[PDB]
Amino acid sequence: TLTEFELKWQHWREECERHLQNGTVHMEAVCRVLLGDEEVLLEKRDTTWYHFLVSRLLFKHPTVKPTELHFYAQ
Amino acid sequence: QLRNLLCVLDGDLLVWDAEECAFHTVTLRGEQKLLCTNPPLFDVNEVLLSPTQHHVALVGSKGVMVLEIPKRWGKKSEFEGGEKTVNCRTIPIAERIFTSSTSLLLKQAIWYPSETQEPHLILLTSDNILRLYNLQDLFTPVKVISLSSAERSYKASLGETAVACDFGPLAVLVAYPLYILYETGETYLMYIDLQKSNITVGKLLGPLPMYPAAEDNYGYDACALLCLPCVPNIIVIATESGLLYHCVVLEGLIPSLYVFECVELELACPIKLHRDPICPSRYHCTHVAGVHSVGLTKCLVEHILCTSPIQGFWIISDLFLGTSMICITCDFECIVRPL
Repeated sequence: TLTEFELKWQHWREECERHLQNGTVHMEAVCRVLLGDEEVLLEKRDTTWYHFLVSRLLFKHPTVKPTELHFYAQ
Repeated sequence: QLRNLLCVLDGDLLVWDAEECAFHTVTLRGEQKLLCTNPPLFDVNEVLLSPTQHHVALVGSKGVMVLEIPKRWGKKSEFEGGEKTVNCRTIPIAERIFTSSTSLLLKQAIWYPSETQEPHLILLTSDNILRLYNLQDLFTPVKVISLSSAERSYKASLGETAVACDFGPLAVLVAYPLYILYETGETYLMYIDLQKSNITVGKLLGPLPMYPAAEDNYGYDACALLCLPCVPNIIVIATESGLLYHCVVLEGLIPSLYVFECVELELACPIKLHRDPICPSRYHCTHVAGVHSVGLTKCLVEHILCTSPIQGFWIISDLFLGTSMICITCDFECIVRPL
């Protein structure tokens, strides 16, 4: 149930990346996000520090480890 | 991902089709479709033919199902007398455990090596529990063995998971030695005897003394174990990095593992190990990048196939067909090579 989700997620991210490559500003940025791109997640950090954290995790690290959450938050 | 979705039965190639939930059969010496009456609710990663050749286990990370192989009859010895589509009885194993526990993964399934007994199936799960099932009672395991030190498993809670297990030849304590590999490279031994109705399982005893002691713990990357059927027992431990440790099992009394050789596969990656039924000094390694053949003479490593992950691998040893390896890639390219 977990590994299966992971592989589907990987496939979707591959598809999004391919679409981005083919296209190469707003949907550009949105699919920048759907992959978890650190810059575009930074340039519109305008809500809070924890909001930033949550967005970052959701996109960059869909699987979250409770033990390393402290480092991520710092 | 690397998978093993094919097997060979009596000179028929069976190829699992996940979309149709069926085996396609080809008589190598004639196309039939063996349809599952109850389709698997999980992605099949491996197909295991029973020692009795009457059952096929469909194995996935979230479940196991056994298909009952239909009877052969008629002039050509075809399934159900040569019907194009044969409805096969399928029986889910341990379904309640995988449905109740969203985090529980099957690490490996293996058949108990006895041909004369009812085929017993052993399930290794990510909680460090070995569960032994009989095909008569598939809801309740006949035996449950926790792989914690006898002083979730405490070890599984520490992150030490058992990854692979394999049977050695019948040994006088007569029982089958089961070797069990942890992700840490730690190997344990247990004796299993199945006498008709009573399952005698020995204590877990895995204090194998590495010869030579590891300077840095055999990486947290140990992925497969293979026992070669020889005396003394030779254990092959494979890592995700491509290192293969050839360990000779000697008496110490807990037995010790003497590393005779360490062999790196030039892979440029989880490895599956396959015994050669004809050459006991040879085995095959299937991985995402190809097939290696390893011959114990340094060991002779041949990169047979450089890929497109392997979706199925088997060694045919038939009088009429000869000895040949069959490889199927993820793109369904069928590569046959004489061995």
